[PDB]
Amino acid sequence: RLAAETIDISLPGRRIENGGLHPVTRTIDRIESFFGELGFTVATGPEIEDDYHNFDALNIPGHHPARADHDTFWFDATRLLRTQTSGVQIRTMKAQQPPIRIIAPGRVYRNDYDQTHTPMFHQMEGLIVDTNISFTNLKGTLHDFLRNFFEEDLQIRFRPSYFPFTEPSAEVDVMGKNGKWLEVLGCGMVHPNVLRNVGIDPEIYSGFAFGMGMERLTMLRYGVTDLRSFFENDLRFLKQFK
Amino acid sequence: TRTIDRIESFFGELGFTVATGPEIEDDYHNFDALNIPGHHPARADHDTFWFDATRLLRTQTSGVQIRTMKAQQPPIRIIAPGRVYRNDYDQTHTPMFHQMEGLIVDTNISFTNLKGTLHDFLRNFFEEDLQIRFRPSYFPFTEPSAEVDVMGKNGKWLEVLGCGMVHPNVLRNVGIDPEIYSGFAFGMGMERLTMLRYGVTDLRSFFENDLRFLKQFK
Amino acid sequence: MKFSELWLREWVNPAIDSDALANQITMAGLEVDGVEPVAGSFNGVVVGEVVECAQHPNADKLRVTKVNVGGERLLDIVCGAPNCRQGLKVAVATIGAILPGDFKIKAAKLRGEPSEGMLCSFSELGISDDHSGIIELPADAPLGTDIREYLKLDDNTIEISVTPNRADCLGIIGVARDVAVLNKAPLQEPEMAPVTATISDTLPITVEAADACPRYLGRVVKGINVNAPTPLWMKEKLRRCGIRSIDAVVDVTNYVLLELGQPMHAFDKDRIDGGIVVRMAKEGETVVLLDGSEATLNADTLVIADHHKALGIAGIFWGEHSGVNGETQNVLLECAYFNPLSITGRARRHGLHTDASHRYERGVDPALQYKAIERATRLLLDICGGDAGPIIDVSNEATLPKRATITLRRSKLDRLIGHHIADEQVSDILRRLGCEVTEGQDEWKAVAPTWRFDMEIEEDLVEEVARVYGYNNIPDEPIQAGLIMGTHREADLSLKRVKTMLNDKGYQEVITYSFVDPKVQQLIHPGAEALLLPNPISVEMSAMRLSLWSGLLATVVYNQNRQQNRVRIFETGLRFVPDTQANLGIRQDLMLAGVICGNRYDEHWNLAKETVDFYDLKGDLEAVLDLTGKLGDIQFKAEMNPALHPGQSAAIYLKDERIGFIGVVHPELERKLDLNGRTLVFELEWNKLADRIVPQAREISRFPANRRDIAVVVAENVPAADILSECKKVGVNQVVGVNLFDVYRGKGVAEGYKSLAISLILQDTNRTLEEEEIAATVAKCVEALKERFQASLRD
Repeated sequence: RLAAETIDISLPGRRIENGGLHPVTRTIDRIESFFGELGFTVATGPEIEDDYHNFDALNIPGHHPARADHDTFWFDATRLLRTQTSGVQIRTMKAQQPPIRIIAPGRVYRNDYDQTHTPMFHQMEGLIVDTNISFTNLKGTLHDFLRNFFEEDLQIRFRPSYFPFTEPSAEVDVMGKNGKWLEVLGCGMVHPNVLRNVGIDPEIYSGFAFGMGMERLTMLRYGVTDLRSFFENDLRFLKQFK
Repeated sequence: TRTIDRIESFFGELGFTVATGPEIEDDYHNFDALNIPGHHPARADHDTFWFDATRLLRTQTSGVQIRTMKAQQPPIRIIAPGRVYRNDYDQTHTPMFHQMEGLIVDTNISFTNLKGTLHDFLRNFFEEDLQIRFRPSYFPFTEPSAEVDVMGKNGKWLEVLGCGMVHPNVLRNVGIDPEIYSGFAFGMGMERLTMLRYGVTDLRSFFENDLRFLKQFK
Repeated sequence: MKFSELWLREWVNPAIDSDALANQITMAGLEVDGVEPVAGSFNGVVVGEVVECAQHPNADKLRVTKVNVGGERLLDIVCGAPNCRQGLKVAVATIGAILPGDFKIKAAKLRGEPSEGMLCSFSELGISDDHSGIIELPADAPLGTDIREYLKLDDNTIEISVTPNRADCLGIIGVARDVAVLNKAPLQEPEMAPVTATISDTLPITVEAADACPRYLGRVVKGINVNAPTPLWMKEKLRRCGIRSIDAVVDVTNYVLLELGQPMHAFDKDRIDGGIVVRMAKEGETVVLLDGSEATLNADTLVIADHHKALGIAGIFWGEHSGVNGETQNVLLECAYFNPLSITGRARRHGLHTDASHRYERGVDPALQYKAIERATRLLLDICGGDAGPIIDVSNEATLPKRATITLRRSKLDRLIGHHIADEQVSDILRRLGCEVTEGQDEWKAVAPTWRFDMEIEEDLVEEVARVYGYNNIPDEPIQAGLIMGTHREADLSLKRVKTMLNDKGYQEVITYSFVDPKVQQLIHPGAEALLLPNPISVEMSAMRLSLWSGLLATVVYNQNRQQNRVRIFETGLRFVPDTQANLGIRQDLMLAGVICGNRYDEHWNLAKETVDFYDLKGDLEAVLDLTGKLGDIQFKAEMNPALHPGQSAAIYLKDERIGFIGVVHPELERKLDLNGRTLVFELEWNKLADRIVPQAREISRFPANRRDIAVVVAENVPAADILSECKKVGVNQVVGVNLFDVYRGKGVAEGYKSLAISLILQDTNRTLEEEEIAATVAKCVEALKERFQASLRD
């Protein structure tokens, strides 16, 4: 029986072919772990919002030219799909107080369709509020996150920009190799009028915030160049990310 | 395993990263580096498993942090899970039980910042049902020492873990200056913690590995 | 250690409670191991006296006479004790009493006149350890009152367990010099009077070891009586602490040891003959021991000697016939100190442990002799006859343990505690501890006391300040850190990910013993020798691992013998292989292992009953290894191992390295251990598969593909090595994918030959594939297949 009942040895064994995640899902969870080992805990919320959550709380305030350039999806007059994931942190800053931070992943919507802009793309808005942090402690964390998401291949340059809910502002804009510089993320310290209509005193407190695009980060990381291919969901494209 | 991973996540969200190493060790890793130093009565009361004269199974998981403190520049902090061995067999002591030795080294931390972290870990591993009392003890590798000793309900107090600040002679034979630096350490027993948490009372039943006992922890 | 309550309360009297004293003793440094009772729970046992004894009328048990408690009436109370002579005041049970042990005394008939409350001995009252009979209580005592208040039964015996940091508090004075400071009650030391020597000279002594015995004393007491009774008032103190009597003098010199921490017993004087000289012994010196063994020393053991053969080991073992017999007339005492660095390992070197060696190794109060020897000789000449001569001094003034100048600064105290304790309180904490305090500006200079052998550095002042300030009188604060992110890596794995996958596939995780049996350890790996183990626990666990297949095949036959089948387990640990070019002599790898056995599908309503095999193990393993890792190149070949079958086993490679071993164990291995049913095992070397690859995108086409069927006829020799693998390497733009769905060894094929159905899905990366270019790439693979002595079939 011993030298007779032998089998074939290298035939493929029986199993079910396991399948992998989505690339923006993997990048969201990777940056979630990267910030979870600093103590940031996530926060979530709804995708539909009135004006007092999305525009009039971030000190826009309504006659500003930020209500057509955001390319919003309106419903009647006090309903819109969420244009930037910040109501999830305003509804957290309002309730409790005042020395803890949070991050938030989620879906935003912008009325733009081309071969370079899907109408939906995931954003990741951080938030941190505690005593005596500044722009030095913004560069020293975003530089660290870029050096850890990449593997120290690329160079950064902090340049100025303008977002209405954070002033003084910035932009981080890592070094590519095909062109000159690709703009990756933007940041800035929280405006005091954002703090004052929430319940935090801006005379003693401070903080910053940052918002990055997950699909441009994932495209630049894993080499993909066609942004519309992320959401047509072909298995022959999605199987290599496993 | 579940308790080791739960406390690993509890300390990983403070920034502590784990560290591992071997289970066999010479004397310079296990006894003569923690400032015992060899004529002390800590070489028979540990109930060690010897091999010849400079080999022993690891009696406390601290060589994994000495071999980290020696190599790289401060200030970094680590924890370490692993297996220890003690020559004691009864219906209350297996010869192997998992220990978890923390370590933290940076400028200007003290006993206040030891109570304010171990109280927090006990309040999070339990669900604020129990009371603590810091009492003094003596471990040779940490002075000034302590013991934390949470409140039971069947008896009076069950001793859960012990801690203390790192002795400066432990720092000085590694490469850190104890005139400017400081730190503390803590070592807890995982099987007594798991027994007190999930209600099990027979310590020898953990390592006979019956499926009818192990299936309820799923 | 164990000691009693009221003896401690002779020194300090904290009006707290009978049990909240034992909660404040464990806030000072002494872990108490329970508070045990001393007696039973009765309600009064009154003591009386007996008069004019008599003999039994008809039975064989005497004591038919009366008692006299002290009541105005006289009641006849009898007994049957073996020692109830006339004039022996004993406690006795009465009608207002209950005897513990659920035997309440009654008035039945026992061989004569009935008894109405019997005599209480030791074990007949609630306490243990009878000696002969009834209580031989001393006279000159008032009657009518209770033994529970008179013999002090309202205390307890606490069992404290001192740590080697504290050498002082192994006695009553050492514990009550600490409770007095931790509660700030004053401590009343019992005043100890001198001895006023009355008689002639003494055998002179001289120490010629000036570095290992800084002091030594003694005294003659001439005219003692060793047949004197032990006093009960000291016997009851020695009783609760677990100390049994010998005659009188060992009791007296155990009492002073327990009370002051100072070790001393006894010398006989007439069996000396030449003086006492204290020195090290020559190489090969041999003395006697009590147990019947005759042991020696090397060169290092200090021995108490003379100008003849020596007679006593240094504070560890005194001597049998050099001690006091029942006719010893004169006695000498040994109040000695020893350097604790000089007397360390001589107890456990010769298999010895004695309460004086337990104290001389840690340390002993060096300013104590002129009180200890005088308390001892007071309790000696107060209970026996005789009188004492002068003291005997030998001492070296420069080799004493000296105390440093432990300077403390405000910065170290603040940076180590965290709190702000006022200088007005710290300069009182050290004075109440008992040091000499010279406080300056922003600083402290304090020298050590004599009795404590653990204060030489600044942490040994900060710890003793905070210990008496209280640990839970300091508030809390979370730490202040800097949020450095710390490095990571994407192209590697974690252990918990693969473990969570094993739980998804249906596997329990166990943890076994990391040192196993050398009997059924060599039956798995012969040839490779083991790492044996001196001083084991038993013969059953006296060998390190050489793989993980010992504890696992112990766990399987544990579970299968408890009427419980189909156990799937795995366990991750690290093994120990002997080598020579390794770090400490053995190289260690982290290993991931496992065991599958039993039924496959667990008796389901359409899934049939088929026990598991190697293809199931390899399929459930390829998902573990080669999905979360490479699957780039992984070859299965046949490499033998003397623990498993030759055919149904493999050797996983992953680019030219032996990385694993899979397959069912040997079918005659299961004749031992009795592992009912066919099992399977799979070991893996961990940190070579601990790096995954980070994926990269590529351009994807759109056009469909077609399914071509090929059935290559091969003899039954090559399994899949040159069938499913060489098809892919021929053409790098046409062939993707290769399957198999049906073997062919029925009746149509020739015997000894087989046909493997090899389906393909042919496609092109930039265009589609039509019927012309398919005939090139199917024929080119067959042109590359004729180097394996076969080709395609004709059907």
